[PDB]
Amino acid sequence: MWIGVISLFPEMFKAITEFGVTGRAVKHNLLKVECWNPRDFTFDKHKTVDDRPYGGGPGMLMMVQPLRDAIHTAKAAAGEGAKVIYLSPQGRKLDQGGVTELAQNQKLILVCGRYEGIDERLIQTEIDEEWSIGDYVLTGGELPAMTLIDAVARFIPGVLGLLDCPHYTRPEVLEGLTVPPVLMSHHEEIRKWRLKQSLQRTWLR
Amino acid sequence: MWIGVISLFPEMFKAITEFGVTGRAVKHNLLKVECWNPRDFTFDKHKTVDDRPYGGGPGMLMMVQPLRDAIHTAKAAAGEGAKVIYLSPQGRKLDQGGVTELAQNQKLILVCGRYEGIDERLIQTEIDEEWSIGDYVLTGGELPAMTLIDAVARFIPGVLGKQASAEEDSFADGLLDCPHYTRPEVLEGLTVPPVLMSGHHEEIRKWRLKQSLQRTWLRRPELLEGLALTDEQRKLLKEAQAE
Ligand SMILES: O=C(NCc1ccc(CNCc2ncc[nH]2)cc1)c1csc2nc[nH]c(=O)c12
Ligand SMILES: O=C(NCc1ccc(CNCc2ncc[nH]2)cc1)c1csc2nc[nH]c(=O)c12
Repeated sequence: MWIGVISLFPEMFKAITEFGVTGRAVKHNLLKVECWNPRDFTFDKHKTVDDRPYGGGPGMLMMVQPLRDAIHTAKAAAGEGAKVIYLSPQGRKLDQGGVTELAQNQKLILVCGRYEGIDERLIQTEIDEEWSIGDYVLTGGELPAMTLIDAVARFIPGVLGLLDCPHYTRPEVLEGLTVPPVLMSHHEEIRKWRLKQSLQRTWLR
Repeated sequence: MWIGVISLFPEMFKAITEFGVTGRAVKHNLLKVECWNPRDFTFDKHKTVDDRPYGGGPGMLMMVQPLRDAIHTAKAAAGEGAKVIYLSPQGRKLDQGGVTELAQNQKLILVCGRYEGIDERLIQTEIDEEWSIGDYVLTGGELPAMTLIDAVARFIPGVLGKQASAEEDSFADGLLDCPHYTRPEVLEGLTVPPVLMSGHHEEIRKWRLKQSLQRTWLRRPELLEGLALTDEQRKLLKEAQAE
């Protein structure tokens, strides 16, 4: 799988490409993540990446020209069939069904916004889909993009409905707490199944 | 605010401490994030961090001794009053109400797990709360912990600079945001809605509010279920629905 990323902080993506299961996927050439920074597409001395909203009010938007140019460079690296995803608080809320759908794509381009977001017309001209990772306020689209990468990477071949029952490992006595004698005795898929149901009944419905 | 982290991949947290809003909060001593790795608390040549579950079945659990020792080192650095959060796929699902609650803590310890998780007794003896960031499967607790840090850091006074505080900004949190536009005037032949160029503040506010209501209704109608609307919002939503 190939993933293109547009971000003002591309170095954040080292958390994905250098470590753990995604890092191992990168090392084994099962996953490739390439980043482009709108800052690198600026023409002015101050490398301006923000711009004022028409209609006023507080907040800024991503400046159109550096952002659009970075997207175009990612699209040229991707080639045909790359789906362009805008990480947005106004997007479809990610769940495992959404992850399964997004993981059918061999190529993705993930656009990360800063400030109050991006010009509405850029959504029409450049974006295929908008996605949120949850109903909470973040400072940008980078942690959502990284979260999406990790979730979809699990679907790449070679990379790898109730509340779980409690699980125990060594020692037998931990802070005076003992392991249920049943585990250590059989199977008996319950008490494991019975505890999984008991925990589901007493805590979440 | 001080945040202690337990993780097998502590270098991932540089994405938070070295960049953007959280990075500037670190540089300005408004936020401090310290990481401890259970692999640094191992005694064996192979630095073993996993262990077999009693009763068998598939999967491994994090080994108790290196994990608990790392938690204890974070607790000793924290001092009194630190709430210990375990990031887990079955914990309380994070939302803005949960963020606001978590943001009241001056000190937090975030425990990230790998494998199938941690020994039940460790939850009982070392963990205060369990939290999830969404109904999707991830490879570990690190991206959830970083997501939690970013969300709560917005509540630290001075982190949002001279702009409105997270509290003041929350006063409009119920609905999705309206579309926004910046230069150029014409982008691929597409123009900016004329009301935004009018300099008529109330007309702009009412257009943005009507758009916000229409977008919330079409994309996330569940957000409207548990929402008290003003007379104006009710009248505008009806207009957008009739158009
Ligand atoms: O870009 C992202 N966040 C930056 C961001 C956050 C909020 C606003 C709107 N601020 C105006 C306001 N004040 C009160 C109500 N509305 C604009 C931009 C993001 C991408 S995916 C995702 N998934 C979950 N959460 C996220 O924040 C994200
Ligand atoms: O630690 C986390 N994830 C790792 C993880 C995911 C699933 C399972 C269940 N094992 C099932 C299984 N066993 C064998 C095959 N499949 C265990 C651990 C996590 C922390 S907060 C969060 N919030 C949202 N999503 C997340 O994944 C998380």
